Amino acid sequence: IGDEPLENYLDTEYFGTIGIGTPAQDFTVIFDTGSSNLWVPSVYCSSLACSDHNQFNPDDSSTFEATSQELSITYGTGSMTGILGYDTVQVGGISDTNQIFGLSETEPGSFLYYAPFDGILGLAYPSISASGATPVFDNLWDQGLVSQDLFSVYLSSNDDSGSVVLLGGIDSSYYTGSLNWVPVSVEGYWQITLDSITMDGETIACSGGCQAIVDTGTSLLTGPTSAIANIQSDIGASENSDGEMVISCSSIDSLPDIVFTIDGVQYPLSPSAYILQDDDSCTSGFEGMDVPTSSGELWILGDVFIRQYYTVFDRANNKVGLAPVA
Repeated sequence: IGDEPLENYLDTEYFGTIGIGTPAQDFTVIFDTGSSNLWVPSVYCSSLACSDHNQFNPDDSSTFEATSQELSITYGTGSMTGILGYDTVQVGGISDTNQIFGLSETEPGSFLYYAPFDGILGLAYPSISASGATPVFDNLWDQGLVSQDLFSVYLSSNDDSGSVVLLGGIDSSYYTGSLNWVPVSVEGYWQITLDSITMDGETIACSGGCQAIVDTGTSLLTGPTSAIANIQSDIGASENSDGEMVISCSSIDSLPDIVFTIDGVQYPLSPSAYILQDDDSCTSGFEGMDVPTSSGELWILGDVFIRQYYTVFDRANNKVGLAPVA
């Protein structure tokens, strides 16, 4: 098993330290179930983000092997380009020998300047990996570095230390009751069929089944702008001058749970999960966004669902298991 602890930063990002090379150079990265590529800032990046973050130096760690394969990758927050390479990556206790990863060359857009992490570690299927680069987990299994072809995620609420990604094992005590093994839909993202979304006695959003991705690399619960406008006035949100989706925190004291039924089992999301009380006010945790070019209208069950549910992503059995935490 590998134990990779994660820093919870303002309940909006969750990242961990991995070390690349021998001797280990040190990097912060998100562990993202919505991408499959690992990259680095390298020393050949002159972008603003790159003056701001730890940069890998190929020259100084003795096990790297260079490649002439390039890596361009577009995401929702912006884009980056780099070159691939092989080095040992120390992750959660395991020395993943000869892992291919990206050394970035450019990283535009100020998102990545302000972002507290250096790079990205993707945990979804190799299908979505640009350049066909072998994703970390896949490379741990191909080497037998793990006993079980599954990894489990724990994500803390309230800014407490303790979120972890158990590489190759499940920690039974992190959840109450039993796991419920839901099947995947398309093998690329951790995509599953959502049967409905109900407020109180009546369905408000998936009246015919919707498709959802289970995604640690996003803070909010997102669905399409249509269904979402519909949830926003239901919970009582309004537009603020700035653009914020404002709600009164009193609503936590008076609003009922929303229920997402995934493959038979009803999973509730309480108001203290989907309405955030921040240093500013209370805003909704539902965000409008429309799905990217190569896929059909995705719902993203982000950090606001994961925090409340122990999730296991079983590669061996192509299933996701879910259980109420604690």
